[PDB]
Amino acid sequence: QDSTQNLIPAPPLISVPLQPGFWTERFQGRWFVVGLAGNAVQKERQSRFTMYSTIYELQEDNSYNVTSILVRGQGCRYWIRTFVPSSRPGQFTLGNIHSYPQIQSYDVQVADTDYDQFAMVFFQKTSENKQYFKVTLYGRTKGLSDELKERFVSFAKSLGLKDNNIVFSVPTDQCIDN
Repeated sequence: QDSTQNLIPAPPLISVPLQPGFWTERFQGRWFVVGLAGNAVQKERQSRFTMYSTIYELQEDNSYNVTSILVRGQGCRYWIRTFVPSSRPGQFTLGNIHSYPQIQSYDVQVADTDYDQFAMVFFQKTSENKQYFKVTLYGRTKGLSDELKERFVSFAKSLGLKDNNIVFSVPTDQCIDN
C-alpha cells in the first residue's frame, strides 16, 4: 500500500447496477474471492492479492457480521466486521463505518449475487477526496468456472478500469477454507 496515490476513472455507486431481486438471506454465508479488479487493487505485475472469504451473516436487523479472513502476523486470523444495507439493499456500507474520520462514503454494489451462482461486486471507498474503488469476483465455493471470472474482468472494464489493476484469485496457503 501507499504507492497508488493516483485514482483511475473513479465511478460512483450510481455507475454500478443492483441485483434486481435482492434479498437479505440470499446474500448470507461464505463467499470466496475468485477474482479482483480495481485501481485500489494491489496489482503489481502478477497478483499481490490473495483470496479471502467475505462471510456475511445476518443479524436481527440485517446488519451482517461479515467474517473476513486474513493472513495476519505469521499465521491465519479472521477479522470480522459489520456490513449493513445502505440507502437500499444491495448497497453495502459498514455497520461501524458511520463514525468514519476520513471516509467520504463507503458503499458497495453487487451487480449480481445468487445462492448457487456467483457474485460480482463494485466496492466504493472514498477517503480524503481520494476514491478507492474495485470490482470483485465472489463465488459460492472454491469451484467457480472460468466463465464467470472472465465476466468480472469484463465488468472491471465497464467501470473504466484496466487489467493492470485486475488480479486473479491466488489460492491462499493459509486458513480461509471455512
